Amino acid sequence: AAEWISQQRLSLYRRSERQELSELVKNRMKHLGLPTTGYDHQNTLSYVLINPPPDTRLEPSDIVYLIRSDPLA
Amino acid sequence: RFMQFRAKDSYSLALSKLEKRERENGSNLAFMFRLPFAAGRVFSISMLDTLLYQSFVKDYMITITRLLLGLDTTPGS
Amino acid sequence: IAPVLELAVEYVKGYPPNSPYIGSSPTLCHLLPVKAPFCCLRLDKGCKHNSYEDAKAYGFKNKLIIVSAETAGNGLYNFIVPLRAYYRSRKELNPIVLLLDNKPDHHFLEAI
Ligand SMILES: [K+]
Ligand SMILES: [Zn+2]
Repeated sequence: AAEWISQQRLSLYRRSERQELSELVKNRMKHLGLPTTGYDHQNTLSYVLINPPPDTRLEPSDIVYLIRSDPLA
Repeated sequence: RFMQFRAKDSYSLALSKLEKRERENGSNLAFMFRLPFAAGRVFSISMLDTLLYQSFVKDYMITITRLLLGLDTTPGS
Repeated sequence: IAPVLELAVEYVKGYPPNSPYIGSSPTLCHLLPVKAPFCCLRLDKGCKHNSYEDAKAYGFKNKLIIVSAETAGNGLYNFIVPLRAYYRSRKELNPIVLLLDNKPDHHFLEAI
């Protein structure tokens, strides 16, 4: 069994911090009873353009703040 | 010096004179000749601060200390 | 002396299941075949599996190690890990008694 535990030793030594955090979360989930799956990072940058010029070009993933008129009046 | 205090003991109080003599010469390890420390009964976390300041010159010192304590496990060590 | 040459209950061995914190180096340790229930980790009270209430009723074969700490956390885990490492002799395993002031939380007990 020396070869198997050596394999596990190198694998656990080569594992990163992201794997450590993921395994901690999954261990907590399986201890409380929730399924480990579903836990399956955000390479995104966002900012707010207040009143851009009327010539501004629209990009995907954009969200426009609106003042929508009163539906009741 | 207070870990195992034998007040009625000549040797334990001559160690005080030895420690004073060492401290006169600017020695940082003045506590070293106390019997509890020499026998391994007591340590202070101030050695960890000394280790941290040593790592400014000896970057390998923290890793060596952790390897001796088994805190970090590199295969083949 | 030979001259040096210039050239050349049974316990399982494995890593602890629940590492208590991120960065804890995984060490191959002597482990119980099945995790001990939280009741069996207590010297004070008796349980379904054991009615012993002090260390003499346990009848340890090796001399004990007593840790007098205030609270049990990751520090006590880092204390226990070297004493149960796989290269330490199993025949010379010293029972560890944590003399705590506060009742240990479930995280430390699950870790140990
Ligand atoms: K008991
Ligand atoms: Zn029990």
